[PDB]
Amino acid sequence: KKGVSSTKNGRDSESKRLGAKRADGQFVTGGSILYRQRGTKIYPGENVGRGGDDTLFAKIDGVVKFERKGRDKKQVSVYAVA
Amino acid sequence: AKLQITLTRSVIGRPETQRKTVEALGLKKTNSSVVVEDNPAIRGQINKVKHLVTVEE
RNA sequence: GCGGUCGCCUCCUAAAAGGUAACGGAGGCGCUCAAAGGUUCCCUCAGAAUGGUUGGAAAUCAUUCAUAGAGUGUAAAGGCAUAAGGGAGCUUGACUGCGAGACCUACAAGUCGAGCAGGGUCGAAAGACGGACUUAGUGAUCCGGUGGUUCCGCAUGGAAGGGCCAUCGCUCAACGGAUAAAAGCUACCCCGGGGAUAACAGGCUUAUCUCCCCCAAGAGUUCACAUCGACGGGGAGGUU
RNA sequence: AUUAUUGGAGGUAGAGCACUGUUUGGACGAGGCCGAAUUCAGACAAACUCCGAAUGCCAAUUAAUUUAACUUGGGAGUCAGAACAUGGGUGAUAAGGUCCGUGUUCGAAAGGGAAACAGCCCAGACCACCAGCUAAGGUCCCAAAAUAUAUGUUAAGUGGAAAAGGAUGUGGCGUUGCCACAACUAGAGUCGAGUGACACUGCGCCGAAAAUGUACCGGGGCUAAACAUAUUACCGAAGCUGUGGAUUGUCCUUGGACAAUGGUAGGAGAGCGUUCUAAGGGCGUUGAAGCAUGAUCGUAAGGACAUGUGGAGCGCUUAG
RNA sequence: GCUUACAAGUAGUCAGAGCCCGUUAAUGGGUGAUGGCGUGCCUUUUGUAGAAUGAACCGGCGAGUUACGAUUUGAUGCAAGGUUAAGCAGUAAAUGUGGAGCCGUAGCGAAAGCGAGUCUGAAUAGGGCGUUUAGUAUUUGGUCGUAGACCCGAAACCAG
RNA sequence: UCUGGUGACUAUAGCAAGGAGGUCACACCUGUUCCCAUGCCGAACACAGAAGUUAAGGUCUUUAGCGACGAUGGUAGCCAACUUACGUUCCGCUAGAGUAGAACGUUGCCAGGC
Repeated sequence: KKGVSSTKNGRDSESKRLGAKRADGQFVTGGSILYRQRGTKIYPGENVGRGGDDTLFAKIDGVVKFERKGRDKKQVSVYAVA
Repeated sequence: AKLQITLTRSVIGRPETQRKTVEALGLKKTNSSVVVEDNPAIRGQINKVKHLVTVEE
């Protein structure tokens, strides 16, 4: 019944939909998106490139391949095979 | 090399996943049988939707 | 009702794809920078003690233990010794016209992109650059004002004026913005509705409330179990 | 769409102390009577990770089954949800509380069991029958089917409603040890036959007080008609089978089929009857329309035909 | 005519003696000693036997319509074409006559403009919308727009 | 086949001790006379030369004490499933981390004086 002492909270922001966008072993187009994330969780490998410090995209057609780089770091690649 | 499953239970009250598998085999209504060949992909289908049908021969 | 909030950014809840609520738990933004921007070189973190006017255990450069426990202009997470961290020269790409394809998504928006022409800075060069390590730092349309303004300018041509192209100013923070001109009281109140929603009684629940135990600390000079009853624990009742 | 073999993305349950923060102590340095930080063992974490499943998700251009799927247009309704079982937040590991996540049922679902009980268990009604086999739950009487068989457990009516505790309760699991222990006594000697702590138990006992009337086995009643197992037999639904018929959509390309037929808001299709008009052909004082009664005909809305009352109009076929 | 004074009842329905009947002639009709099963109807709801709303009973009356447009579907006529309006001589005959007009056969761009291509602009390059052409007149069904627009009902405002 | 040089592997590839050899080739070694240049001192950044040496590095061989990879047997957790009221328990699948016994002082790619 009594006007309460209110809440010093309540704020948040819209989610960005990060993660993988193309599956390993499937065929693509030149220029398609493969992953979206802050910082380089998965490095760009063969015939792929990093955009503006994110969006690892493909540069030529073919099939994608996820792989390990050194000991603890991964990478993505595309091969021309048809 | 030849099996014949038989629905001995109802498919009402279970999840949709099992409902699809039951129709995937060919079983329609209750107390129904279907003779098919024994394959590795058939044994795994009856293993998922178990305690509902009866395998023999 | 009073009070506090209303937009955008980061994390936890969120159950190893994405998405996911509450007046759930924590912090931030309404910028700043000619350099903290582009290019070519060059270098390297903490918590560690040495005994050095002086010492403020810490005012110094070393030296070695130094594994990122450091530093990033700004909160938080994800990243980085390619250093994305620390300096040095040169310069203005913080360029014009385009862009196959894809992510997100009710819609309006929003995000990334090989490469194609033109002109250039940097480097011997291969090459690299369409603003700051990444994600916040604004707000449609209408109207009004400015300049260049291969278009229509109406009986002909001039011609205020409209239109394409490029800028500028309010304030819409209740931040998808009712007309960018908006305070109260009804104990005389009136109509349309609702147990979708309060006051009385019923039902569920038992924090508090009233009992009953459990351990017994303490009170009786003896006798913790005559009696009182410290904290703590376990139940019952539905009469506050 | 599901399944079998394979590839990949990720950081939860659980673990762990290798970073961050927080702790308990034993030996550990840090004044002139008792300290910073550290060190060998360790402990805790929604905003701590050197680690890390099951399940789900995206691809597989891989076989076996199965029957959807996408694009454009016509027409919609919905924006108050609820309980049960799990995974969390919030509150008081309070609520038939409240907000999200994954399923099923109700909503829009009849039938059988839970004594009566939208959400719990079993199962999805096209219609006829005085046919048969089963599911959950059951078999002394009310009330369909065993007063069945074999083995144990239980003396409370436990079954047929709560806890910390308490104890010379106990059937099973191991001890421990006197060859004394029940009548000895220190606050020493015999005679004759079982004694106990402890440990895991399974079933009991006490803890247990409420207002109209026995008063939660549903009632009578039960020492098995209770509990834990085993095997059987039989009963039990509108589930399945047998026999005849109706509609579909298929199919084959004339009737055997193949399947299918709960339903609210809604979408689609085929029909019945009422008043008037047109054309053709009809009925009527030898009695029209209306009204009353009847044991008749069609899958439904409905349609004929006799008989009584009534005294002047009214049907049928095709179309509007 | 048949039935009823030991009985607990949404009044029915399934089975079933006895006592009377005799039809649209058929595995007929009326009455009901006993037995099993069973909490009306409409509205509004997560949920109603509800102690939530409405109706005493019976009869008569009482709620998606028409005019002009837009879009889509079926039907028919002609087909790169299709078709008329107001009129005028006529059974208020709705068949003749009437070619102002309307849609389609070619789009793209703010426009001037060019045209199977056009704008883009420094770009014929890459892209956007086009090109491969079936439509049209009347009528039938579905929905929508402007009118009161499915029907009934307010507190109140203004004029004389 | 030894060393020097390029390109694969999850530190099995290590830091912690040492052992022993040579300068064919990596090294310690001379200064600013020059190319470049430390806002700071040619130790890094450069030059001509090497009379002098093998410590160290460098390479093998030793230490499983120093740390990762860590095959089984279990077990927590979990997906179905039948029960009961769950902080459970039974029944089927997949079964971890940590703990051991271990492997453990890299397999090579392709060239140069041989």
